[PDB]
Amino acid sequence: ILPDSVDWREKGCVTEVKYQGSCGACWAFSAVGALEAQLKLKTGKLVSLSAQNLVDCSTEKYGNKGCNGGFMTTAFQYIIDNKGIDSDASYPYKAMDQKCQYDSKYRAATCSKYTELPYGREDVLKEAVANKGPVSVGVDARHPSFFLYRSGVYYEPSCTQNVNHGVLVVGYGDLNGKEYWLVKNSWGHNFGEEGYIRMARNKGNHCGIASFPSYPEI
Ligand SMILES: *[C@H](N)C1(NC(=O)[C@H](CC2(C)CCCC2)N/C(C)=N/S(=O)(=O)c2ccccc2)CCS(=O)(=O)CC1
Repeated sequence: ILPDSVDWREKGCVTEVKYQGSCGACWAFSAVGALEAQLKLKTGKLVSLSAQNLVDCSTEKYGNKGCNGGFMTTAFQYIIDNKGIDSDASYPYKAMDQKCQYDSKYRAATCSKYTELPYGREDVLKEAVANKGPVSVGVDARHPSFFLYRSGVYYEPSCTQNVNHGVLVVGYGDLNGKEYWLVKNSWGHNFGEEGYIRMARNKGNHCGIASFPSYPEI
């Protein structure tokens, strides 16, 4: 049995909403967001981790292209391989590609492994969000309705399972029956519901939200 609703923000495991700007670092923000929750669960400290660190260092060897896109899974592997990731405070976000400047003296977190959930299974995603923590996912955000979203449960008839935008599921619930996934975006606090968007849940893997989910562990 799983809870009917979950919101990790209530558990102090979600940091402030970030603004990626003109740099396509959605994947980096999604990855750090997922790890930030695990760091809190392990150490009791809520610390924003360096998305810039991923943009600058989890590059070609990880199939990533910095401000031109990347993967949350390979970002997690970089953190594992690198034996650490710096704090956002020590390695701030500049919304541009930079030479890798990682330094272990600024290490704020580590990662031991990551898990990729089975394709399109919203029930498995629900269990992971309830029992493991926030989960990194990809969604189809190639529709004007996504950019124009303001509030309520988002549903786009033209959505597909071809995802292109990396975000973070930090909970789930229902708005007057309409089930949804609580998503933390990285487009600033002025987007949607102050940085978040509630997306249709149990509506046939709407916008591919359950297509490629993954979460790290410490
Ligand atoms: C993010 N700001 C940006 N998208 C990505 O970086 C994108 C995120 C995904 C779709 C990767 C897997 C989950 C989230 N990364 C990549 C590499 N996408 S892809 O088109 O090569 C892809 C691979 C596998 C499955 C689906 C798609 C927004 C869109 S962008 O401006 O084109 C690049 C940055």
